[PDB]
Amino acid sequence: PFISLLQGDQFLADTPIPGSAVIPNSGNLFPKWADKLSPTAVETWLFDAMAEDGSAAFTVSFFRDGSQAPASFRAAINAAWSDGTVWSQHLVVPVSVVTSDGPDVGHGHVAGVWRTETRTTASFDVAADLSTTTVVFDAPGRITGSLTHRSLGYPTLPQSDREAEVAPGAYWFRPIAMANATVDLTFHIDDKTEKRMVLGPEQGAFGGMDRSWLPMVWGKEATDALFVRAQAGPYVMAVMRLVSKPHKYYQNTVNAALYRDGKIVSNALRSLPPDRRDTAATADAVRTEKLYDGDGLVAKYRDKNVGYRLEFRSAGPEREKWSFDLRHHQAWWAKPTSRPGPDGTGNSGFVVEVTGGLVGSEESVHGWGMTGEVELSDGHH
Repeated sequence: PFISLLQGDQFLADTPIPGSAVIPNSGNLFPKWADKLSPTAVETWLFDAMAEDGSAAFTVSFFRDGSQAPASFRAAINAAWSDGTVWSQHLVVPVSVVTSDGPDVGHGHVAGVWRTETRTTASFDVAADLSTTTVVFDAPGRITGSLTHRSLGYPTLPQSDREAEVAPGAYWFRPIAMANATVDLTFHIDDKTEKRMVLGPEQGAFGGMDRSWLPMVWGKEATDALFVRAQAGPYVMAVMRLVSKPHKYYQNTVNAALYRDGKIVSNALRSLPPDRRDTAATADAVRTEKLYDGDGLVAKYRDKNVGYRLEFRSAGPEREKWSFDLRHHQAWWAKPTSRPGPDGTGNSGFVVEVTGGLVGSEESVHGWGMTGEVELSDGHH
């Protein structure tokens, strides 16, 4: 059984060593820095869930971040309730181990455990099938309980290095694009008060599993990082969009997908200038545009946006375009990503209300989703 075990005080490499290669048609769930972690790399395993009506939302990211050494191993957790409660905490642990069962390192049952050797355990499990996941928390006085996914089998796996990229040589994609989700969690509201979050298997709760690794930290490559997961009528959409630093001229990159009743209708690996709204389509693409007009909570940091517009394009024969407005409905989290002031930037999570549909039609669907809206400084020239 393949094992990547990082612990103690010597897990970090001395130089930024390379990570192992993209495996085509695989979840790529085994760590790319298996034995020694590069000091500028970060690996991410993301699992999330939300109510189909936006009444609850949950996300956890399991991190191995070399640049945060010694505190490199983190389970970052955010939760939101319809009544206004929000809950955000990092579980920082000294041990992160990931195993993969089977002869094929790109196609085996995977288990991750972020843990102590107070007491903290946070773990995930993914079927070799990618058919199911289980996430379990055991952190007394903070969070306990589980999340599970049952995959709906949407097409999603990258067939090449290019399809796995979210930017050149940086990777973010979705080994499970869409899943029936359950949660059964208990949170300690430290304001000993407990709060429950329960989403059962027949309530239409949904979520996905996202996988990322970057040889270089985002703080030095991006000025903008947008995450989206949303569902509206037949449509399911998921986005990770990057806008680079000025030294690369605000390169616009994305790894995104739009589905209609489970069929992928835009394999969007091209991110368009936000002020275009034309009909050109030499490839599937998505346009992400900050919205400032109309309904929605106003974000607090660099950009005072009330939401985002997502316009998907298909290069298929019918040349369809879909447009959705994702408007800030509930402020989930909000954290500075720089010192305050005129150049100040932030990291904001929202539950969003979703409207829109097929352009040129009478379609007007309605739904719910989440966004993670990250801003980073423009840097020194």
